Amino acid sequence: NTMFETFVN
Amino acid sequence: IQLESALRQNINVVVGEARNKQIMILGYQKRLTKEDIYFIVPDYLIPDDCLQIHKLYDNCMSGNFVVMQNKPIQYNSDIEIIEHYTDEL
Amino acid sequence: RGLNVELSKEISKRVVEHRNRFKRLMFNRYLEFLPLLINYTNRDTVGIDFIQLESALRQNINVVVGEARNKQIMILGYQKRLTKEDIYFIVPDYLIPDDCLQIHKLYDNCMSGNFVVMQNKPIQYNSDIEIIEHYTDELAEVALSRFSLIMQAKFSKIFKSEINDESINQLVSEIYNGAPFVKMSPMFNADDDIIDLTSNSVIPALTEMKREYQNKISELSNYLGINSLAVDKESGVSDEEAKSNRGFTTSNSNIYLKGREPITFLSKRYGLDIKPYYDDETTSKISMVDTLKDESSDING
Amino acid sequence: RGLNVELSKEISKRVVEHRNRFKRLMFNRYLEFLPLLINYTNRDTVGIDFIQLESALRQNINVVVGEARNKQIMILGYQKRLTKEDIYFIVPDYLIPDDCLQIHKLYDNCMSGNFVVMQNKPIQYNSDIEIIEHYTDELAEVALSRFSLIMQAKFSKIFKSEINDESINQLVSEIYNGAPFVKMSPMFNADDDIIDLTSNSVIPALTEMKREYQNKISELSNYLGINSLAVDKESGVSDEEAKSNRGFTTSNSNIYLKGREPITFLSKRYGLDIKPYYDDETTSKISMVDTLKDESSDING
Amino acid sequence: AEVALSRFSLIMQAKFSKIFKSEINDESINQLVSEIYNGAPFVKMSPMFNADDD
Amino acid sequence: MYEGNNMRSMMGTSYEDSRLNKRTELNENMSIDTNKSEDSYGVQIHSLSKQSFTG
Amino acid sequence: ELNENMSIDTNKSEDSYGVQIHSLSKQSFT
Amino acid sequence: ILNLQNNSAKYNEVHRASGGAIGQYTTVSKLKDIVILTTDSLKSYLLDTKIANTFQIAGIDFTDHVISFDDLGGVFKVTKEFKLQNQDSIDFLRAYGDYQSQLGDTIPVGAVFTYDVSKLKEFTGNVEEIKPKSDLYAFILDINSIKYKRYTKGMLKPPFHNPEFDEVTHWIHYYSFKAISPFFNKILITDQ
Amino acid sequence: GMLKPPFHNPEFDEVTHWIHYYSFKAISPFFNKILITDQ
Amino acid sequence: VVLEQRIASLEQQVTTFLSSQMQQ
Amino acid sequence: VVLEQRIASLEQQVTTFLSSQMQQ
Amino acid sequence: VVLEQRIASLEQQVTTFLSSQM
Amino acid sequence: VVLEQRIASLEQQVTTFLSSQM
Amino acid sequence: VVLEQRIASLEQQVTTFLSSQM
Amino acid sequence: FKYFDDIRPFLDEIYKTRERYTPFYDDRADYNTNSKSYYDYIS
Amino acid sequence: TRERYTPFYDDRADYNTNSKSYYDYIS
Amino acid sequence: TRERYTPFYDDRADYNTNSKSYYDYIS
Repeated sequence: NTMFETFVN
Repeated sequence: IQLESALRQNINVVVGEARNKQIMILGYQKRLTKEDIYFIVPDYLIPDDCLQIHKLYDNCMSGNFVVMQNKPIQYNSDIEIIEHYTDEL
Repeated sequence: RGLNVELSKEISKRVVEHRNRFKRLMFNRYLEFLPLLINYTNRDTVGIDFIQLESALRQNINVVVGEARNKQIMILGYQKRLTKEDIYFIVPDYLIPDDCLQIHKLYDNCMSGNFVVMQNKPIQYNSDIEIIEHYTDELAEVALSRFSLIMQAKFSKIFKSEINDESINQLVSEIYNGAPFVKMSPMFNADDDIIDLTSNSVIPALTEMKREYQNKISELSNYLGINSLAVDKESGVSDEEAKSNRGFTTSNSNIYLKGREPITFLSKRYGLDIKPYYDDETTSKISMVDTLKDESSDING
Repeated sequence: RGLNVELSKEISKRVVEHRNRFKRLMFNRYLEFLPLLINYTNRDTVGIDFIQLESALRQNINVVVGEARNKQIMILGYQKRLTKEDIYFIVPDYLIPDDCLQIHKLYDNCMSGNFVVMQNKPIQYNSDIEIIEHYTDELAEVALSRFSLIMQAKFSKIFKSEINDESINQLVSEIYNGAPFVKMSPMFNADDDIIDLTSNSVIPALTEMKREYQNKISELSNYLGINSLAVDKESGVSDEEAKSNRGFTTSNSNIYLKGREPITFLSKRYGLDIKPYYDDETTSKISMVDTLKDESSDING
Repeated sequence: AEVALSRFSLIMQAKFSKIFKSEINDESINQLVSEIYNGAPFVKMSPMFNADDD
Repeated sequence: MYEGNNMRSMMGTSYEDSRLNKRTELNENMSIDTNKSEDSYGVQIHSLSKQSFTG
Repeated sequence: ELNENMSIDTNKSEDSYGVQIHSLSKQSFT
Repeated sequence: ILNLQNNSAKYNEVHRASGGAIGQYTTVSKLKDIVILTTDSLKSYLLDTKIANTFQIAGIDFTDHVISFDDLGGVFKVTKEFKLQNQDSIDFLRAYGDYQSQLGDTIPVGAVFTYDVSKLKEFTGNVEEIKPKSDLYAFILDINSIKYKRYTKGMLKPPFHNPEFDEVTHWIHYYSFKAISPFFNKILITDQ
Repeated sequence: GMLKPPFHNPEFDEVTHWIHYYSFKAISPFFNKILITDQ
Repeated sequence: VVLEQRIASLEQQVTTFLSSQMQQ
Repeated sequence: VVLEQRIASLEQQVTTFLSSQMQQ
Repeated sequence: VVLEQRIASLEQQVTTFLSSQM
Repeated sequence: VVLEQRIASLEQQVTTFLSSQM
Repeated sequence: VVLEQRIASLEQQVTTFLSSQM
Repeated sequence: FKYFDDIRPFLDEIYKTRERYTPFYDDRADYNTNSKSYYDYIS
Repeated sequence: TRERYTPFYDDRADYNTNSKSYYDYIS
Repeated sequence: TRERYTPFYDDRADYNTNSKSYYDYIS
């Protein structure tokens, strides 16, 4: 499962 | 135009000298950078010699490869703020 | 796969996401900007990356600028008991003075060997990362109320009739196709039978809420010194129009400047001019109207 | 672990936390600033850290500036019976005069050896750390009322129907998806059946409350001398617009200046000019409009 | 002094609440929690006059 | 040996030194300046300067 | 405040060796 | 004093502090800040025996960090908050300058006395005394642990003239805050 | 490269730093050494 | 004038090569 | 003129070294 | 300024004298 | 600027000396 | 500009040399 | 493995709460109604 | 995001908590 | 912050204070 971080899409 | 497009995807470009004429290159407490360790986008125009960052070694003396940030201190990307208002809009 | 969506009061979670994301965004943006306001006659002759200085000053660590090889590299510096030696932590590598350092404040005016400490604020009482948390939640819920107000400000024209195919042919061929002169039966069939749901209890409410958002931005702004002040002096809109009480916003701007006063103490030593000015400039039209020297034509175009 | 939260009248504790934190913050900010207003032709030739002087003056201790080795280091100084000797407490270390000191006030104009005492206020009746406590609670509860007013200024559009799946499909597919022309049954199903809770008894109340916060800031401000006064002279907005009664705010500004008058007594002795001026300047645009000398272009840019 | 009294007394009682009015135990509390201070538009209610200036 | 363009963005330019900075130090000196008990046969107890460590 | 120095100009007995006499200085008064 | 100037998590009072209940925290000392605190009898002993009779004091004399006192106590501390009853105790207090005490006053336990007062019938049992019982007592520090904040800005109040009795009157205020910080190396030595 | 470049998390508005270094230590068995205790 | 610049450029070239093998 | 500055710099250097071992 | 500098030198010389007979 | 340049050269020379006896 | 042009020529000459011994 | 541990340091564990600082205005608890407290307490 | 209750299931547990509220049942 | 009543418990103590208010019962 997803807790995430990322950006700058 | 190719510089500013590169700056808004937040990649730190580095402009220096190539044959004394300032071709762009890509550049990804203070620990100083000197050498051409970074990724280099042009083909044969590479300095093949002593590069440096020209910021604090002196004012106006060292061999040129200066990195330009999009924003001095980075906290949030503004591609999120443009998503933040455009739905409300 | 796993999917079973809630309802379409998903919006009532989207609304609170807009508020929460607005507080997070405005808070860290406002401190993303705040360590660059002063910049102080930018690199006349002095080897300081002032951006790296001002970022260090707003985490309140007392930096110390001195000499390294006569060219003013930054160093970190953490009743009057005088400091002399290089006892403090030193961030550069080999450029250390390895000799007699001093603080150049009160030993004389302009004589002692340079290592001057620069405070963020002369007398420190509360950190302004708390004041920026103090208004941004209040700002967050007024941004909530604006977003919630314009999200329900949408309008339908309700037709009202017994259902199956009486009034549908009406609106199709005679309202959205724009037609005037639609003929109907005498059975009260528009005697306020079609009705409008309007939200004219919402749009007078809308503009006043934006003014509350606006002057709350201005009431955070003049606290931390960032001000529209000098242009408000030359525009004659000085008081009670810009509801800001000018004597308080020229007050809070000045405390940060005289916190960075020891750069003048340094400037008197090595014979140069560094004044901590307060940046309010934005270019290509201001630089044009202040010069109108024909070399500035070949610069811009 | 231990957890059992109260209710969602947690806000009624968050509201009183905003008031309490606002009083604490505004009080200690206002005295965080107040010991720097004057700064008096800043370091012409005189070795005084004036920031450390003004901080000492606002705790009312009578500092004494004299000579140390002819260069005016600060010292502490706690019908007319004259003071001469160095009987008082001395804060520097070895720079003491060890010789004939005097007070340079009335023995002559400009002759005696220098150790002049500077009062904060010429005649002392009440400390202004009490007046800053006097208004900040009144200011605190008007900030309470503003925060409480904009926290309940949020608006919903109440749908009203017998519950299970009649009107939900209505609002989903025809209000928030923006759709005009929604068709309904004749069963009074919007004959003011949907209703709006508005708070238009709150937003006319909002602006007047901000003006009360604003002029209460100004009524604290002109008490302690910090004023928008000189720019109000050149802007022609002199009276009853800035509701401040100019003759009272130029009155309370002047008492602090003539409290620091003995720096002129010192200035007449050693042949130099120190006037206690009253700082109201904030730069990079004021310094530009007062000079427009081309060397000031190479300074800023 | 007494006009300063009257100003202080005037701004001390100039504070404002939005009174909810319902028969008490857990009918309208869930309403204001999940749909007023969390900012939510479009709150649905029973036909029992439950905001007809209630 | 092989060139290509040996500077790419990161970890192609990190097999070299990559900004040696703030090396671990004995600026405060144990076993000499401290861990010291060669303190001279003095006269009196003159003073011990107390400093509030702001930095 | 301290003006005259205790523990440095006073609280001393680390200062006397000489095989002598007459520390007896009856000083004058106020 | 050799133990204090090593990299060690010992010797401080960090475990009394707020977050340092669980945790581990190291300090050192630099010996340009350490002071010891004994009686003057102990100082007279090691000045008379130790540094005198030891044949080698080439750098061994630590006597330049020695605070001495005739005794470490003449100060008396209140327990059992009470009301003071007798005229003899009160005009005994008048001998020491306490103008404001009368037969209507209480004594809190936040007060000290700093003179020998425990013979009074209203003080026996209530008020005790500050002294190490064993008198072989060395309390060693650094100066950065103790902190001492006096305030003498309004040091001398303006006089009150009173011409009708022709009697001038002066006051002296000063504020003081004497505390220590538990974040530094401290060693106590007794026979307790 | 003993401090690596930082990481900002804008989802929590947060700044995280790491410190890496490669240490190595050993005893060479080819030099004289003795030991005095009560084993 | 021109030399003043080349002399400055070569001193930085010596200094950024001495630090590549320095004890510093 | 230049000497006036170096003479001032060296006197502070003497004064901040005399106080390191002074009786003051 | 020159006079002040001279005075400072005199004071330092006096201080130096006050510590050693040489 | 010239003086600063000279100082830098002196420092570099000293550094060079501090690494080799030659 | 002339200096830059000269530098470019030098670089091209070096490149030419680096491909053939003649 | 029979250990009558003691009776008192178990009856305080049912009346003990750490009370960490969960911030308001986040998406950890969006509406911050008093329900997630109930879940985290009974579980 | 987009909070969905992707299970929607059936239960077999029983309840009459002889108590005024949730709170007093926790007690 | 965030004032929570993390215990919520049951009691066994009894009360009929024959008194007008809390105050008069304190008396």
